[PDB]
Amino acid sequence: SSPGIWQLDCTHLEGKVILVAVHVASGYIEAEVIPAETGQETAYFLLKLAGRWPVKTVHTDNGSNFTGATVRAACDWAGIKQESMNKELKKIIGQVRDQAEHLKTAVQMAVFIHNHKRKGGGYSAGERIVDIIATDIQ
Amino acid sequence: SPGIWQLDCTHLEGKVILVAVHVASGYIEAEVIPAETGQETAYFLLKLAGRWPVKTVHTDNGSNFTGATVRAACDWAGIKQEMNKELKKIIGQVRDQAEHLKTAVQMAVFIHNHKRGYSAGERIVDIIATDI
Amino acid sequence: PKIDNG
Amino acid sequence: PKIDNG
Ligand SMILES: [Cl-]
Ligand SMILES: [Cl-]
Repeated sequence: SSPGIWQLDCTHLEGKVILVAVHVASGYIEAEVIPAETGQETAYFLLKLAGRWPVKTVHTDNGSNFTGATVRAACDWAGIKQESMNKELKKIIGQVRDQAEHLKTAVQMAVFIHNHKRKGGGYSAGERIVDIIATDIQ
Repeated sequence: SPGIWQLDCTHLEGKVILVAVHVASGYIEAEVIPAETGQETAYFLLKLAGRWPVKTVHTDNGSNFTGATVRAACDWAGIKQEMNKELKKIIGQVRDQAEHLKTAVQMAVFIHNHKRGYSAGERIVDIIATDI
Repeated sequence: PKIDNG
Repeated sequence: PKIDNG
């Protein structure tokens, strides 16, 4: 079921690693700066995601941080199947970067802006994700 | 009221956990943070505000709220300033499964939000989708 | 000076 | 031996 499908990618800025989870059906994003592109940090990020939204499947790039035990254990535990927006996000980060000392803050401002922007009766990604999930429950 | 959250701190193993509760549903977001400072508090609120439509946050109005940083983040995000025992129980039930407290906290949030005739996670999206 | 700080 | 590590 497509309300439950997410795509996870990494992106890199200032020598730091940003994980970006996109809810495929809405375009809603969750992203954060993480210390290193490791299985442990990747598993943590997914555990957090899975507690907030009803995550069924997460499509990943299948690289090094996914070959070990830790992401597999977290996805097993949480019941997750492992079966342009990077550029968009970076564009927004660049507009706000001088407003924050730390990149991590700029990233969360950029998530805010991405999720809440109304491009029109046209909804934001934040509104789209809730409407899609609410529809699937009732 | 769909936009109202409550933010409280709780302490375990010498670490600080911030807990945001969506008052109308009981849905929670929580994380271990390095220190109960304005800067870490503001970061947490900025993250929350990007994920949900946050209009009002009720806080304990303590030391981490007197400075410039939380005020600057809430201004920016358009937030007006105006469960711990449950979470800690769940944390204790899963703690031996994780080396690090932070992981146990996120397993506990998962359990809290998904336990079920709706779960808190279902209740929050229904409330917000009704308001839109 | 910036959002997350002075 | 745990979820996030050993
Ligand atoms: Cl990745
Ligand atoms: Cl607090």
